[PDB]
Amino acid sequence: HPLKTFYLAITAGVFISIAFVFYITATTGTGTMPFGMAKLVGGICFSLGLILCVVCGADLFTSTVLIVVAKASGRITWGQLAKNWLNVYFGNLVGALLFVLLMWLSGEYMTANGQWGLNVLQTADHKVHHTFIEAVCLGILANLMVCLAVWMSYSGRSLMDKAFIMVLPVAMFVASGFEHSIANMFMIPMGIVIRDFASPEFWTAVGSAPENFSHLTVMNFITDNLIPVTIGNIIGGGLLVGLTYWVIYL
Amino acid sequence: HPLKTFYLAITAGVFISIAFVFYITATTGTGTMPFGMAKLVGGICFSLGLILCVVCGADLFTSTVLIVVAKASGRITWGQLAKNWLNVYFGNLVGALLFVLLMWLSGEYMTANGQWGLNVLQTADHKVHHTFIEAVCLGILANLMVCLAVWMSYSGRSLMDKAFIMVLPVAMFVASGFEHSIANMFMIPMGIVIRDFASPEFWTAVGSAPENFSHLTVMNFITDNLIPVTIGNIIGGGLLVGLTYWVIYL
Amino acid sequence: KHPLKTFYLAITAGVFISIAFVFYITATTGTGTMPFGMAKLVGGICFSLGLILCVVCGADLFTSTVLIVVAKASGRITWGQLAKNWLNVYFGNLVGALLFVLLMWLSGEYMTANGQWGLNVLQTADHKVHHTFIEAVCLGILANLMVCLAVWMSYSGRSLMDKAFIMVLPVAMFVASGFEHSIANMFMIPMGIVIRDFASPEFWTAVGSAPENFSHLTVMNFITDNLIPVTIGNIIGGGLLVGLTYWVIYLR
Amino acid sequence: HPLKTFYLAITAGVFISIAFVFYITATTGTGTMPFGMAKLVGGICFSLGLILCVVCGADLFTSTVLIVVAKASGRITWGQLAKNWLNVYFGNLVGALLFVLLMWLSGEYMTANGQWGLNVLQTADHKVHHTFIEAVCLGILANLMVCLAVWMSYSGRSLMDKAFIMVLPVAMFVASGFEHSIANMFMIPMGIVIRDFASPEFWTAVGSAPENFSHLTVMNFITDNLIPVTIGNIIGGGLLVGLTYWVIYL
Amino acid sequence: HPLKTFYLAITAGVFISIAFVFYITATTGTGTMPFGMAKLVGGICFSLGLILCVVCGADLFTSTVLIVVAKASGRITWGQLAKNWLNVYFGNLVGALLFVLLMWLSGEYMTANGQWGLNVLQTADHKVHHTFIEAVCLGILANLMVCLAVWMSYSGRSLMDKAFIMVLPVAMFVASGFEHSIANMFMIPMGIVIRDFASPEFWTAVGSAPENFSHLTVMNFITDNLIPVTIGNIIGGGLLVGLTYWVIYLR
Repeated sequence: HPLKTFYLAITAGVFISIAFVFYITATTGTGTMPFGMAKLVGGICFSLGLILCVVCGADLFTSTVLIVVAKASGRITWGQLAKNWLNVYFGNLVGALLFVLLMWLSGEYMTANGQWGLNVLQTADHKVHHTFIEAVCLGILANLMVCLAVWMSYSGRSLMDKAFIMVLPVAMFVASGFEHSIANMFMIPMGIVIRDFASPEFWTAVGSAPENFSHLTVMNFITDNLIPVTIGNIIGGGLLVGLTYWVIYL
Repeated sequence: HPLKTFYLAITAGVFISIAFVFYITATTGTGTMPFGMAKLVGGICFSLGLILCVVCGADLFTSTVLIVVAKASGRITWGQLAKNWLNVYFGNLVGALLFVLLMWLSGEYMTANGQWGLNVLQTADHKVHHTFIEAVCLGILANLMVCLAVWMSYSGRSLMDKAFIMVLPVAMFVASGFEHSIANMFMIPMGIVIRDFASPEFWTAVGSAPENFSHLTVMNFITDNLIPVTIGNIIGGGLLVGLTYWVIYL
Repeated sequence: KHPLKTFYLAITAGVFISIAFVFYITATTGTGTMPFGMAKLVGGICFSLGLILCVVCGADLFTSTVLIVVAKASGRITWGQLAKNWLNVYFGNLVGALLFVLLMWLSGEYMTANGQWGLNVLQTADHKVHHTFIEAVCLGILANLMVCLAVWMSYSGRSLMDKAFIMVLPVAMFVASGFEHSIANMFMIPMGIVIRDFASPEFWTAVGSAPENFSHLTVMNFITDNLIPVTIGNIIGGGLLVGLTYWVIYLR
Repeated sequence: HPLKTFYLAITAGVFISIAFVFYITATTGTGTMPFGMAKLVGGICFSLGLILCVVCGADLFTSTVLIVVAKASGRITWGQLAKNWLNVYFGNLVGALLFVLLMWLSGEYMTANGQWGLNVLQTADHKVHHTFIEAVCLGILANLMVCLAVWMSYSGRSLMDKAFIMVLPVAMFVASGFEHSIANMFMIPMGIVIRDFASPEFWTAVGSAPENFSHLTVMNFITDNLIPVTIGNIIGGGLLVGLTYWVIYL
Repeated sequence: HPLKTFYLAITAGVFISIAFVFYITATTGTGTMPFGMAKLVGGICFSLGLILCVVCGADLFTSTVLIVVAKASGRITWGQLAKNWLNVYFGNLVGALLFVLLMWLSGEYMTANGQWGLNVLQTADHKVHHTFIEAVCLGILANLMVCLAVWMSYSGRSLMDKAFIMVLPVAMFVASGFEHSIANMFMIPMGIVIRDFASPEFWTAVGSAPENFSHLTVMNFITDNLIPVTIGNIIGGGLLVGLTYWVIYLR
């Protein structure tokens, strides 16, 4: 049902924001840690987002592309196969924005004397510094792992089976910083809010200023991550789709 | 039976205190370690409490809200969902206060040359220094992960699935330090008891003193934490139930 | 029940709990650049191997099963006709821990990691006798709570996976939180004592310490300042769970 | 169909490239860290590529030797069993090169502040630094572990069983750094792309120069790594056939 | 089938050598790490060998000893039993030796700038330094835990159970430094080969001289370690044999 899908898409937006919150939380205070392993533990923590999404059934942009193809044995028609994408997309964003608001209200950016807020500003910052092609390609790369993770999940029967199997694929595109439109729908707007609203005690604790993140604003988010990344994402999904259809009608 | 529910509430209060002690113990001496990792491991250890609770049938204030609604097929009025709430709540409390007690008689505060008891004091102090809205939102975010853990658990094959699916949603809320009213029923009174009743050799070890924790009276506990945290908790359950109503409604 | 069989299952539990503690000492050997909680966690997780040994091989650990033992026969089994057993199992567990002390000594393992291993034993044993009677009982209560809960939660077990990987958290937690368990002690403290009373001069010198740093590691100390109050707290760790269980139950 | 199988081999080629990217990411920034621990953890990350392959039904050169023996129940032919190697091998290669391109365009070679690209250079190089004999022996060793890993995997039930039983055997050959021709197909050429097309800003940022990594070329890769490593790989498969053959045979 | 046994025995030989190699790899350059943490982890790694053995049906000397005793069902008379251990033993051994040669030809003692090969060296040099009493006691402790591991393995439903169960009991016999005759059959000889054939570049890079490892000789491996560890190993097998026997033999 259209409205049902919108609400479950809102839910995914929240699920993915929880994923990123856990990741930021885990990687916060790890300047001394080897970059690989800080990012690794962050990715492993990020997978709560997909274990959640799946185990709970929640529509997340393109995530279940291949499940949907397999629930037709690749003999169903396409309008029927990819209708709601835009409604899901919008539901995802709504969910992520809402969660950002809550997260802001919780005053958590000051966790660890601001280091939490800083991990957000640096993460969200880095993400808005992508050349259109690099961002598309990181978007391709990211949704590759997401779709494959979800896909592999379907063979899993127990709770243990579905979770302990997606952890690796999620941790990999995360700990590699591949770009995912929906995760960034929380992360980048979050770097915005914090940059554009953090008190002086923050900036002072963390030693820094909005100057350092002159790039975190809505306009940049949209044109320098969200757009190229989302595309790359549809390419990642449409790709698995493609290989799917040949392996099947062969 | 009303009184049986009360004993199971008391049991949850106890299981949750077990969880918070394990957490304190994991994180003791982690000023040297990176904030994330220390808190991640803490939260993970803390999940033993929510595992005990579920896999043992203890009643933890509001944890099961989604299940009760699911079973009741969606047809249940709020007064009907809420009758036991106050009974569970207070049974939880007696359980947690009782645990504070045994925990104290065991003389655990001196563990690690005062560093343990000190872990308690710092952890609890930090909680009463919360702005009312921050505390509500932390309470909301706590109960989101709690209900979702219980819910993901509700449909597990193995005992393994039932328990270990919950580990991550728990660890994430405890690593981010969201506020669970009932786990605070142990952490904060445990602090205050140490504050009000610790031996001076203790203060000589930790190099510190009671004035440093002026905000650890019971009144500060209740007004500066327990009240807004319980509120936010309930809101967190209300939002999942409401979400439920959309997808049990459509 | 059957005399010799229960006795050997008991001994075996003593060896299983001793193995638990050894693995703990080994995991937590040399812990400097390491926070207290983290080393104790990793060691305690290492520790649960022992209780997994007991539950999966059916060895008889003093009180570990309390909830099952009363809730099977339905209390349909009388006081003394229930006590004779525990005393037996207990003495068994001890024989086991003790034999394992002998072996772990003959093995010359206290010299492992250049004395550090055996020193780890020394310190870990030193700690356990500096408990006030009350504290030590309360810790006996706390330790057996976790153990019976771990075992208890073990019965819900589906797979081997379920029956084992569930007990790990309640064991690691009781153990890394420093709770007191009488049968584990039956190995740990005597091992501290042999090492402290027999460690070569090369040892004392390599570890950089001395007998007087552990003035308290003596048999009568162990028995009176630990084994008694911890054992008692342990029994209350059982009486507690049984009380709450039977009535939670009888509120039908 | 030769083309469905070529698609599956391409799939394994991509799968194994993803494995190696996860390994580079997991081990980027580890001088403070002990050799064995960082290699072990990169090894563990690596095995995502082989769980992907096996759980998704791809086609990795020789990986399923003992499978196509015992599964055919011994009723299978040498010649009309090994003729496809050529096709699978080429398909693996195209998977490899294609991912090199994607990872190049993604601008990942700069992620982690240049140390991603540096890690690739150091590893990719390292592999062309073996005697013919070292290369072959590392080939037997690598592929011995891969085949045993699948052989154990092809004996499991749940998703867990099928996938986890493979970790130890894979992380093992990867931490020990034994040489698998198919992994080398991504690693070495990706190092070459990075080295040649690597912007001057990159060389400047890491503090190196193409000169540092002279050994990284097509000819050396092919002749001092690829050739001997493939030979040894084949020997490790052959020896597993010989052996497992007599085993499940008598 | 006797020769089949020989092959599964050789295969355990190789299985258990892959065990020790994984171990040397996880533990190279862990000089700075807390002793117990590094060993605990190397021991988590080592269980590859034992899991490989169980899962793939390889026969590791005395490791499945409770089965070689309770299958003939105590009907397992003495001569009737000794007619096999000899075979598995020689098989394990051949397999370990072969893996030694492959590891040497791989050029591997130089990984991490000789630190890996030095790891082998020092671990070799350490096993050869025990009293007879200690070596037997530790051989007892090792095969004891391997038997408990394989034994709890038989109660396992899923593959996941067959393997993850053996992980703690093997990690423990290993992190604790207990002696398993078949695993020493690879490690001490690997140290010897390395010490006897290692390059000038190697000694020079790791900071050392062959002269630091003069205790690593074949005669020493045998009389100082293999004989007593082996005895301990048989006591860790025939011991659970004795015990278990009468346990299920009374009530």
